[PDB]
Formats: sequence, C-alpha cells, structure tokens
Amino acid sequence: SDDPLTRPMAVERAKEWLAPLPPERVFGNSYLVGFAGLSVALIDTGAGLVLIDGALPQAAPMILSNVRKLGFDPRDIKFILSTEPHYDHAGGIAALARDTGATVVASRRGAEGLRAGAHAKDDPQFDYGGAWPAVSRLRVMKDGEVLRIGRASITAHATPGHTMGSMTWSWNACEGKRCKAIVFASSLNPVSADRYRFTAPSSAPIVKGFEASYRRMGALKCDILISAHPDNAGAGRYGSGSGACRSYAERSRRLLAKRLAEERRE
Ligand SMILES: [Zn+2]
Ligand SMILES: [Zn+2]
Repeated sequence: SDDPLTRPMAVERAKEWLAPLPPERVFGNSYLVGFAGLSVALIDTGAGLVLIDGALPQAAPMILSNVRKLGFDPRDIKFILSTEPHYDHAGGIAALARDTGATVVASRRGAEGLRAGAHAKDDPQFDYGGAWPAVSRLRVMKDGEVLRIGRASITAHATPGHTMGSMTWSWNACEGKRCKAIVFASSLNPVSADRYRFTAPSSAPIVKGFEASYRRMGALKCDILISAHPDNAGAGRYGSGSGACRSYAERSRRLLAKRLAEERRE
C-alpha cells in the first residue's frame, strides 16, 4: 500500500510539529486532537462530528487514533473545516475525508488551493513549489456564512494575509447553562518565499487582507483562542480570557510592520 494521501512530508520538521499530545476536551463538546506544533479541533455537534484542519499527510492516522481515544467513531465526522491550503494544515485532509466520508469546507480561494494541492500564484509562498494531497469533495463558505449542524453553529470568517483564502472559524461550546465563544484562528504569520515582496503593488490584496483580518480578530467574541500553530498564541494548547484574539492580531501586526520595513531598507 503506497497511499498517496498519507505518504509523509517534511519528515524532519514533523518531529516537532507532530510531537504527540493526549487529546483533551477544551470546553463543552469541543476537543483538541492535534499535536504539539499543529492544532486540530474536534466538535461533537450532537448530529455528527466536525474536524478543523488535518496537519501533514502522515498525521491522518494519528488524528483518527486521537478521535478514537476520546471515545468517538471517525465515521461520524461529517465536515472537515480548512483554515488554509498549505500542507502543514491541509496535508492530511484528503486522507481524513477519504476515511470518514466527510465534506471539506473552505473559503472560495482556500478551496481552489485545496483542489490543486499546490500553491496559488498569489500565495506569498508560491516559489517554494511542491505538491500535497488534493481534495475534491468541497463546500465553499462565504465570509460571515454559518454552518449549522446538530445543536452547533459555526461561523466562517475570512482572515486573509498568510494566504488569500485563509479562514477562521468560530462557535459556541456549552456546559450546562454556561457557554464560551471559541475561535480557531488561521495563521496570520507574514511569511513568504525569498523573492516575494509584501510591499509590491501586486501584493496589495494580501496586505489589505491582513488589515481586514486584524479588524475581524478584534471584533470577534473570543473567550477561547485556538491558533493553527499553537505556539503563536503562547504557552499551552489554547489561550483564554478577555483580549486573546486581539493580542493574537497585534502579534501579527507587529510582525507585518517589521517585514514591510525590512523591504523598505536599503
Ligand atoms: Zn501556511
Ligand atoms: Zn502553518
């Protein structure tokens, strides 16, 4: 069995990214089933399960194992939400969709990258090239659109900048009468291949994209923040409490400012 959808990528970086963690309940019906360096969430909606992201291709079996350790059947995963079409977050999604029958859910631009399993021309990391497992079974959400399943309501928020189709997901998780607003934030890291310039006129959609993302992340109700790379939000697997999403955005803003200045230095 040479499985195209799980054949490993980035095996050296994966030693850190995929370091194991026990799966844990976040709050309510919502759980973490990812790794030390890459977040994967699992929502039990009462009418099926929803996963958020899929890590690397070889992570798909590890994710399904974690889902089982929590007592769930992966055959009940109905949707896999995608924050971005890069192989460290989408790499395992095709395998997960194959094995579960789930529909993959993304932004319009995100879906285009998922279908291709390759970088789009306006992706800051286009020049890195490469290919990763492509996805075909795709549902596009518009910015502000809500996915309702079981008793859960998940809102899609376009949060471009890292790529044009990067997308953040929010929903409420409840325990008895107490509910918390959870945000699973796409990366906002301004990184690129070597020759890419964020200050080029052709990059303006990406830079205006970051500005819209900062405004969105400042507006969200955000009792709990799960960052696609959890170290971007700090120590531990998620951050909580007033201000988390705003701090996350400010971190990105500071990195972007530093990057723009770097490009404007002689
Ligand atoms: Zn990325
Ligand atoms: Zn990433």
